[PDB]
Amino acid sequence: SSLSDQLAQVASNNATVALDRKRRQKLHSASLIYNSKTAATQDYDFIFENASKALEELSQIEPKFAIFSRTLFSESSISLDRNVQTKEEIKDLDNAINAYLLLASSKWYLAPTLHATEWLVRRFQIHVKNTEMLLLSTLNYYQTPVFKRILSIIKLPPLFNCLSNFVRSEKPPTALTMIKLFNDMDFLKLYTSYLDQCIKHNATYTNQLLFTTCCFINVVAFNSNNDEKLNQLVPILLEISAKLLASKSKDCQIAAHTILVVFATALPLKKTIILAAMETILSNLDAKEAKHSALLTICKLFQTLKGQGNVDQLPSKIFKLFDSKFDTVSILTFLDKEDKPVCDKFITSYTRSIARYDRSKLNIILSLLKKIRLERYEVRLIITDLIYLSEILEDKSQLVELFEYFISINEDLVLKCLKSLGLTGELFEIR
Amino acid sequence: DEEDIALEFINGEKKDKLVNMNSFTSMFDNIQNVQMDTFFDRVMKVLT
Amino acid sequence: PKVVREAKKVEMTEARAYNADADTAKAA
Amino acid sequence: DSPVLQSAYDPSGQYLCYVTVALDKQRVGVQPTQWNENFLYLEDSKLKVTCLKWVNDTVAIILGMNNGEIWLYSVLANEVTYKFTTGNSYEIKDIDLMGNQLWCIDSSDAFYQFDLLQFKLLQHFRINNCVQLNKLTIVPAGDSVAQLLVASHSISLIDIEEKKVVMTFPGHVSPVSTLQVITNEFFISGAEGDRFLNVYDIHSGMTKCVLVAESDIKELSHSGQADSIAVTTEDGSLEIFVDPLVSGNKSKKSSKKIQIVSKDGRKVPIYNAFIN
Amino acid sequence: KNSKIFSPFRIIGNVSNGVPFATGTLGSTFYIVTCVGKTFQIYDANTLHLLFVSEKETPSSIVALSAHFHYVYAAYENKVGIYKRGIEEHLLELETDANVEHLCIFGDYLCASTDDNSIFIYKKSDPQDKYPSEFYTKLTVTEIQGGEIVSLQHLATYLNKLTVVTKSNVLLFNVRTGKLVFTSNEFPDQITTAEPAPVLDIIALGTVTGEVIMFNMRKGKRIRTIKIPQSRISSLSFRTDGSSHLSVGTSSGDLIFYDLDRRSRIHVLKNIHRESYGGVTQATFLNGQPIIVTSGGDNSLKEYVFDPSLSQGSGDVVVQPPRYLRSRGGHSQPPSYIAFADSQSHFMLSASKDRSLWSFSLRKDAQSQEMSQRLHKKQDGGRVG
Amino acid sequence: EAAWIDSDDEKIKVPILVTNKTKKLRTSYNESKINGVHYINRLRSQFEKIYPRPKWVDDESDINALTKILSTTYNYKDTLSNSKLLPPKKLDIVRLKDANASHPSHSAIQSLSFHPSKPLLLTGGYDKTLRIYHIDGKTNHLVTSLHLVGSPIQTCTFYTSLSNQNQQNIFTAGRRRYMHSWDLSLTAKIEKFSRLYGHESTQRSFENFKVAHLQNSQTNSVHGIVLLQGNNGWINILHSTSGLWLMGCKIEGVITDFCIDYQPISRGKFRTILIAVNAYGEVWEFDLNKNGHVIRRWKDQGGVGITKIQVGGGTTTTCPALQISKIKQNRWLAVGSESGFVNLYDRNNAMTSSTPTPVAALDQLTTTISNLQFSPDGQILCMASRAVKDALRLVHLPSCSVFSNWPTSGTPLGKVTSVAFSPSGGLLAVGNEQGKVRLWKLNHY
RNA sequence: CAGCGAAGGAUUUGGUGGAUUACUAGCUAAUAGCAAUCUA
Repeated sequence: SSLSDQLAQVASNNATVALDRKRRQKLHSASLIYNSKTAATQDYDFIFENASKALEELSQIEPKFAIFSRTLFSESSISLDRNVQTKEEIKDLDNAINAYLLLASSKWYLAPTLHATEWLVRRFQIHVKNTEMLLLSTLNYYQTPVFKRILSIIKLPPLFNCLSNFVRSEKPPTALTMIKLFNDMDFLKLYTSYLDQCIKHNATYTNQLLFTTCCFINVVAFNSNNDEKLNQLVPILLEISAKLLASKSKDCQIAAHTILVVFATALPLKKTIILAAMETILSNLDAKEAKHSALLTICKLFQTLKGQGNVDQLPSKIFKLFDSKFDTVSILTFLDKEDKPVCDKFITSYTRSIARYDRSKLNIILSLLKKIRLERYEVRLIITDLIYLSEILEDKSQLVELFEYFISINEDLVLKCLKSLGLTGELFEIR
Repeated sequence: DEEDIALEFINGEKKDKLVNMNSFTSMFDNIQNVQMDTFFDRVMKVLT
Repeated sequence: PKVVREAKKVEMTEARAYNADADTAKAA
Repeated sequence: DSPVLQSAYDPSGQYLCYVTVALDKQRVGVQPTQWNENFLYLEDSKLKVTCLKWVNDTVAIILGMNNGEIWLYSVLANEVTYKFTTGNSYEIKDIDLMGNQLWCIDSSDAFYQFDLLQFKLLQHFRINNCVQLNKLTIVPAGDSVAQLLVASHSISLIDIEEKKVVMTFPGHVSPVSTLQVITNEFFISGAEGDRFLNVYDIHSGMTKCVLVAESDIKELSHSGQADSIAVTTEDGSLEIFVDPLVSGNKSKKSSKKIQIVSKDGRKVPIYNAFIN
Repeated sequence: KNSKIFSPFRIIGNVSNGVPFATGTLGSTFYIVTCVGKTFQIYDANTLHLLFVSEKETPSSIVALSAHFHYVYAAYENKVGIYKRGIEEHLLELETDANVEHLCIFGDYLCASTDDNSIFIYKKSDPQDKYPSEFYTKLTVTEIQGGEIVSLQHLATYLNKLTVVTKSNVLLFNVRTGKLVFTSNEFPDQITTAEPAPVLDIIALGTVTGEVIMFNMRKGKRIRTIKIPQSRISSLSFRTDGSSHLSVGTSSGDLIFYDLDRRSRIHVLKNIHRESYGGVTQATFLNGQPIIVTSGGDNSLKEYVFDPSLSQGSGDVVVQPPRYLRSRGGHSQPPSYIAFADSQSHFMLSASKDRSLWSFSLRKDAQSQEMSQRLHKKQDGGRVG
Repeated sequence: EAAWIDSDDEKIKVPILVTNKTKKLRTSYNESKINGVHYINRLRSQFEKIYPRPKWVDDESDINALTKILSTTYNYKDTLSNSKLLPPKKLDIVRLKDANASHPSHSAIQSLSFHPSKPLLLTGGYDKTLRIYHIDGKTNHLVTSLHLVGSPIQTCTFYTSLSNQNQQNIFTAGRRRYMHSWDLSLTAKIEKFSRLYGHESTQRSFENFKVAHLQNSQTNSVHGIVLLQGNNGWINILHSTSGLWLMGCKIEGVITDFCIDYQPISRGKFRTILIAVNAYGEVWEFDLNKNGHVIRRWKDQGGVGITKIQVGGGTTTTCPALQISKIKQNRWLAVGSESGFVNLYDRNNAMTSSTPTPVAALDQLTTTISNLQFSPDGQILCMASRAVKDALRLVHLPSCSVFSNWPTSGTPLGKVTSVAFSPSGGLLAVGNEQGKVRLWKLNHY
C-alpha cells in the first residue's frame, strides 16, 4: 500500500517501546489512579510497593493470589522489561496476565484490586499490548468510573470499534451500545472463548453471568426478524449453552436455561436438537433452584415445538432419566402451582411416555389429567395409546376409572377413537 | 376426517408471545445485585 | 462507528513443501 | 395459452385423457369423442403429471408423475390401481410400453424396465455418452423389445442387450418434443420451438424429408401406414400432410390447413388431433 | 472432415468442465491445470491469467490429469501424455484396451490405473531424467482384495509405497517388489474421496454418506470421523499454513470448513458451485497459502481467501469467514447467440441457454467478463416491474 | 506399534549426497550410504520440520449430545418437512397470473367469491355483468359471463345445498329492490326474487345479503336462507329455494353488518346463530333455527362507528361445509371500525363473559376498513379498506401479529375493494376499482 | 392528487477483486541445478 499507512503499521507495532523523553512521558502518564501531571513523576518502586500492599490484602481476602506474588508481583518484576525478551517468554507473560485478569475479574468493586492492577498496567503495559482480555474481563462494570477510566486510557482494539466515541466522554457507554458491540459473531466467538476459559477455571460469578446472559438475550432480540442471521447465530450460543451446563454452578446452569428458553421461543428448532438440549440440561442437574428453573425451561421448550410429531413419545433413555432427576410428585406439585404455566405439550408427551414405557402406575396420569386441562388432539392421542395399552395388557381398575372419566367428559372423543379402532361394544367387551 | 383432525390440530394452539427487538432492554436497569433465579423468573414473566 | 470489516491486498508468501523425489530407493 | 397441461388419445381415437390444473392441483379427466366426470385428483402441488400413455387389455392410463412413480391408473375404477416406484426420487420424463414390457426414463438418465402383468422392476441401467434425455420410443418389429430409440437434442438408438449406442442422428438445436415412429424404417422427430419435423431412416440415418409447418409444432398424429401426418401448430391451427414419403423434393410443405374460427370473428385454438 | 479454407483455432470462453483439476508449484508460484473437454489449460494462480493450452487436441476426452513441477500428465482413453509447457513431450501407451481411470506421480514411479483395477506403474530409465518413460510393472487388484478402484496416491514419507483407495477398502503397495503390504479394515459404505494430510502418514477419506474417516495407515486405524448429514461428499483438502483446517466439498454445491484442533465448523458455504453440474468437483488449499481454489462442473473456477484474524490476542479461535477473490468463468450451457462487437475482432458477445450474457475477449482471455443485469432506475417515478 | 512391517526397506542403502535436496539430512561429513529404516526416520523428521506436527492427530482416537447434534446438522429449523401451521410475521406468498387478464372487466369489483368445491371464481361489479372464471396458476379463463341489464350488482355469491349438493345457485343483488337466483347448468334460467311477504317498508335496497344453511330441528330439512339488510334495524331471513319470508329480526340502532356462526349439537344436528352490530358497537347474538329471539347480547370495547364484522375460524360463508357432519363451531370473531381498529375475539371463553375483552385490538391500517375475511382454516385474517392504495394487511393468528414481509409498497394491489380466499388451495384473490383482480397463493397450504 | 408496480423503493460513499496493450510458468552463478539448500 502507501507509505503513510505502511509505516503507521510499524508505529502501532512499536507503540509500546519508548524511544525518547516525550514519548516516554506520554506512555508513562497512563494510569488507572492518578492523573497526568501526578502520574508522570511516579517511579516504578513506589507503585510497586503500594501495589504489593494492595495485593497482600487482596490475597488475604482471596487465597489464590500468592502465586502471582511469587511469579508476577515479585521484586524482580520491576526490572523485568516486557519488550526486550523473546516471543516464548512473552507468551508465558501474557498468559499469566490473562490468568490474573480473569481471576481478578470479580473484585473491581473494591479499590485493592485497582491498586493491584495499576502497577500491572504501568509496568507490563497491558493497556496497549494485552488489551482484549482486559476489556472483556472488566466489561461487566460498564456503568462504573473504573471502566470509564480504563476506556479513557486504553488503545481501542479492532473489535470494540463502537466504543470509540465513548473514549474520554463522561457519559458511560449505554446498554444499546453494549448490544451493538455484542451484535456480530466475530465478537461472539471471542466472547464464547473467554467464557470457556472462565468455565474451566470456575471463575464464573453471579454478576458476569447475569450481564452475559442479558446481552445474549438482547442479541437474540435484535436478531428476531432475521432468519438467516439467527440461523447463523445458533451454533455459538447453543455451544456455550452446552459448555455452560457442563459446569457445576447453579447460576451458570440457570443462565444456560435462560438462553435456551429465549432461543426456543425465538425460532422453532428441530425435535432432535431440542431433545438433546432437554437431556443435556437434565444430565447435570443438582441444586433445587436448577431443578425448578430447568422444569420451567423444559416446559417452555416443548411448548415452542410445532409440526407433526410434536407430542410424540420422548424415548426411553431420556424418559427414565427425566424420572430419575424428577420424581412424579414434583411434576404433580408443579402442575398444582397456581400461576399455571402453559405446559400442555410436554405433559402430553409425558403422559404418553409414562403409559408406554412404564405402563404400571396410572394413578399418576389420572391425577395430573384431573389437575390440568388439556386440548383435544392431545387427549385423543393419549386415549389412543390407552386403547393400545388396554389391549396389550389386561384391564385394571385404574385404567377403566380414567376411561370412564373420559366417558364422563367429552364422550364422542373416545367414541371416535373407537370408530377409528373397533367399536364401543368391543370396548365394553374389554371392560 | 383427515382434514378435520388437521383442523383440530391447528385449533389446539394458544396465543404465544413472540420476542421483538425492544422487549429485553429493561433488564439492564436491574442487572445489578440481583440473584439469577429472580432474573430467570423476570425473563420468563416478560416472555409469557 | 461499526467494526471495520476491511480487506487488504493479498500476497502469496513462500511455499515450503515436501517433495516425493526422496521417497524411492534402489537395491545396491 | 392452453389450460390443458397435456393430453393424449387412446389408440383407435375414441377417448382423450387430459391433465389440467384446478386450484393448484392437477386432475386427470377422460372424455369420449362423439359427459364424463371422473376427475382423478392429485394430492398436492408438489406432484404433477409429467407424461402419460394409454394401454391396450383392461383399459387403463399410466401416468408418470414428477417424483419417481408410475401410477398405473384404471379409468373404470376411478383410482390409481398400482404405483410403480423407482429407487430414486427423481422426476421421470417419458414412458412407453409394448405388450407386457414397459420402459421409463429418468431425469438422472437411467432406463427402467417394468412389467404391468407382474409389477416388478426388471432391469435398471444408465449408459454413457447420453445425458440430457427426455423422451424415448420402443421401435416395433413384432417382438422387438430390443432397440429402443432415445432422444433429446441429438437422437440416439439403443439395443437393450449390448446396451451401447448403435446409431446417432442429427437432432435439433432444441430438446426434442415429439418422437414418433411411423413405419418399420422411418420416424418423425420434432423439437420444441421449431417448425421443422424430419423423417429419419432408422438404418442409414439419412434424413429423407423435412416437413415444414407454418408455426411451431405442438403434437402430431399419423395414420397407421404413414400416408398422412396431421400436426397441431402452436397457434392453434392444424396442418395435415398427405403422402409425406413420396416425391418440394426435400422439404415437404403443409398440404392442408384447418382452423376452427367461431362465427363471432373469434379463432379458438385447436390441439391434439387424431387421424385414422 | 478436414477442410481447405478454415482451420480450427481454439475453443475460447471455456474454463472448466468438471474433471478434478491439479495444481503445481514452481518456486513460489502456483499453476492450475484444468481440463476443458479434450484439451486442457494451464492458468496461474496469482493473477489467474491463462498461461498455456495444449497445442493440439486429444483423441478422446481427457478423463484425469495431474501435475508435477514442469510436467503435466494428461490421461484419456488408453494413454497418458507427459506434457511440458502445454506441448506433448512423451506419449505413454498402456498395455491394454481398458480405459484409464486415475493416476499419481511420486519419486520415480508413475502409476496409472484402468477401469478394471489394473495398475500400470512406470519408471524413469535414468534416476536423473525428467519424466517416467519406461514400463516397470503391472499390479492388479482383485475383488477379493477390495472393491473397484476410486483413487490412488502416494502419501508422503513412505519408502516406495503407494495407497490404492477402493470403494470398500484401503490397500497399500510396495511398488518395487510389486507386493501388497497392508490391506486395511473393512469399510461399511462406498467412499469417494481420499486426500492425504500434511501431518505424518494419515489420509482423509470421505464416503457417500457424509462422513470423513481419517485413516492412520502406519497405525492401520482410524483417528477421527467427521459426521455430516446426507451429503454426497466430493472433494477434501487440508490447509497447510500451520493453522490446521480441513475443507470438505459436497456435491450439493457446499464447501464446509472444519477446524480440526477443536472439531468445529469454521464456516459453511452454500451454493458456491451449481448443484446440477456436479457441485464442487475439486477444491484445494494452495499449500503454504491461506487461499482456496475451487472448481465446479459449471464452467467456473474460484478463489476464496482466508483473512487474518481480528482478535490479535485470541487468534486461532476467532477465524474470519472466507472472502471471495479472483474467479474465471464462462456460461455453463451452450451459447445461443453470438455476435462480434468491434471491427478490430477483439471483443465478442455470447448469450447462452442459461440466460447469461458474456463479453468474451478473444485477444486476451482474462478480459472476458459477464454483462450485468442491474436495471437503471426509472427517473420519472415508476417502480421496476 | 505398526500394524504392518514392510520387511524390504531395512535392506536398502541410499547415497544421500547424490543431489542437492537430499544432502542436508546427513549428520557427518564422512557418512555416505545410510540404512533404510534410519533413512525413513531421517526424512520423517524432515517432514515433521517442513510441516509441524499439530495436536489434533495425537488428541485421541475415535452431557455431550447437544454439542454432537449441533455439530451434525446445519439447518436448525424443522419447517422443511411438515410445518402444519403458519410461520408468523413472514409468509411465503407467490404471485400468479392476473385473474382478470383473459376477459377483463370495466367497473369496480364489488364482489368476489369461490365455488365451495369446484375450481371456480365469481366476479361481480357495477357494470352489471357477473362473470365466472375457471382459475389456475398459469392461464385462467372465463367459463361464462352472465350480463343482466338495469341491475348493477353489489354482492353475489355461490351456494350449494347441504343435503344433495347438486344445486349450485348463484345469488346476486345490487342497489335495486330485486335480487336474482341462478341454478347453474353449464342457456341460463334465473329467477328474480322480489316478493317481500311480511315487511315491504324496510328495504330501500338489497345490496347487503348473506346466505346460510339451517336445520329444521324437528325434522332435518336442511335448507338455505337469504339474509337481507334493511334500513332501521331490520335484517330479514328468507328462504333460498322458495323465496318465502321465514322471519325477520330488528335490532335497536342502525344495522352496519352481520355474520353467521353455526355450531354442532350432535352427530347430525347443528344450530345457526346470527351476529349483528350497530354503528355503536353492541352486538346481538341470536339463534334462528328456532324463532329469532336474542340469546346473547354484549358490547365491543370501543368504536364510535364500527363498519364490518366477520366471524371465522370454523366454517362460515366463505368456507362452507359439504356434508352436514362436516360443519364446525367457529373460533374467532372480528369487529372493525371506521377508525381502523379491528378487535378480534376468541369464542371458546367468550360465550360466558357478557362483556368480553379482546384478545387483540390491532390498528395497523389507518383508515376505515371495508372487507375482512378469515382463512378457511382460521390462521390468516385479511383486512382491507376502500380509501387508500395498498390498504390491506394480513394477520397471523393465534399469535395476532401482522405479517411484515408482505405486502410491501411494491405490490400492485391498487385501491382494494374486495378480497376472497380459496376453500382449500390457499389461493387468495384481491380486487380493486380500476378493474383487475389479482391472484396470489400461500405456499404453506 | 394520479398511475407504474411478484415477499420493498430511491439515493450517498469506503474497501477488495477483474479489465484498462496482444494471454509461452518462478529463482540462480543459466546448453544446468533449485523449487526442502548451495553447501565441504
